[PDB]
Amino acid sequence: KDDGAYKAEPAKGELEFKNVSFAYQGKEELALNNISFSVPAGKTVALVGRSGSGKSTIANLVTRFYDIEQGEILLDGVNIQDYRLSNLRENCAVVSQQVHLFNDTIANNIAYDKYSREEIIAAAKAAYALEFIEKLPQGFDTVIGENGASLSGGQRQRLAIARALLRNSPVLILDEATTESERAIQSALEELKKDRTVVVIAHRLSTIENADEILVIDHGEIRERGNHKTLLEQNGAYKQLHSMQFTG
Amino acid sequence: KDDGAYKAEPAKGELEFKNVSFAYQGKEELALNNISFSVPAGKTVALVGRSGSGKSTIANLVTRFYDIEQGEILLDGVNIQDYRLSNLRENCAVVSQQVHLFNDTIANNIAYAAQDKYSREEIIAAAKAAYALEFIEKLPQGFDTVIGENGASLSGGQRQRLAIARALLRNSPVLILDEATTESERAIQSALEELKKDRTVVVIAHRLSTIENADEILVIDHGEIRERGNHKTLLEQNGAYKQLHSMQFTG
Ligand SMILES: [Cl-]
Repeated sequence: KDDGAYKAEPAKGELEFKNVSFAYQGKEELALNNISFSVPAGKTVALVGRSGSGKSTIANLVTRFYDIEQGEILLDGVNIQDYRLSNLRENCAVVSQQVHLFNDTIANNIAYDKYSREEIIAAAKAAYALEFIEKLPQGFDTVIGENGASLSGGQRQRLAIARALLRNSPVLILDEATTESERAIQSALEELKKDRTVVVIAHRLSTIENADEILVIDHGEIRERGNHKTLLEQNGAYKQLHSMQFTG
Repeated sequence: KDDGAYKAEPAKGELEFKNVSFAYQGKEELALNNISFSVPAGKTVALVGRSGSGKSTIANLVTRFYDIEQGEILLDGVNIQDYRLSNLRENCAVVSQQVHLFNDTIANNIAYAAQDKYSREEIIAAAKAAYALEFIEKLPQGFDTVIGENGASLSGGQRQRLAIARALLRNSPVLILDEATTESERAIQSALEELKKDRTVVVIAHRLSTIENADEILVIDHGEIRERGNHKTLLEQNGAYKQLHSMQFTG
């Protein structure tokens, strides 16, 4: 599995899927069928589509959660399978509700290459988490409880963003859920998304409407491609999903 | 990190903490202070206590989420650090507040579990024992149903039972169960009673049914074990357990 010996320190962040097909183990039918798209370094691409579309499979493949046998996924023009897995994962950070927190200090949860307290604070500030952390009796040295359940969900999402900002990965995979601090998160995500390549499993209207490109995934294929304005003009699948607020 | 060359295939499941102390990196204060307890193979031990107690740190240490430098944690009398990490993790399964699910079939999500491959028949047996068979078989594609949104297509009760099925399939001799402080709550309680049979169980506990049926309860308070017993012996003491129990383990 971890056969690759090549590394990018850091990668510029250019992504490309070229003729990618994928089927789950034990299934003949394809989950993804001849997927091709390119994301220039520093751009944001929102994957939208109904549940079951395969949009999440596309995102999962970027970090080799599973490998393909047909087509290629390239990072800076090199097949992702050719990179040392640890380096691929260092270059491509994931943010999802599945962010693992654990009993330890807030600082250590953010730091989970060593970073200084200064660097950790800067990451929390950019993530709109500094204000709630510093008001706490012990600040960054506060020990979280119940492996993260002591914090609110909005607080947990911002720690996940801080953790991502600290690593400063050139590629970000953001999985949006279909919040009391929602405004703060949107600003935090706008900071996280700046100067890096972002692939979003998207549900927020603000994320989608501001993406450089939107790919509408439908039964394992790309049905429509454009941005919010060009896709609305088409009066097709994007426009309909948008009307229903990406709740499909 | 993964310096150990020893393996148990499988371990019997005897656990022991002997004089264990632990502090988070960069902290002077101890998170756990001179923790000592034994769990004979096949017994269930419930760790109870208020948020911040360190009960979850105890559970996290069993699978080497972090390592100690004072005292020892032993599996079948061998320090956990001496086992190949992959084998320690094969012997000690975790049912976490949040189990990692992903776009793929229900069967592949259940099988994600162990090192060796399992048959469809073995996967079905695991789902049955976990009270997940009925909801999976009523579905249009049954076990071949592809979950969506990396698990969000399923209900939370359904996701917990898949985590239990996943644990039953690997049949690990040690189970670490983290209870959250449900529409299919009854089904889960029976599923957990199946999962807890014939294996060593360490529970970060909140359910009254789990706690009242544990072989031993350890009340953790500010990084120390304050009380030890079972539901009946601890109630007799009219102390910390009784008070926590009176508030339904919501602390
Ligand atoms: Cl420092």
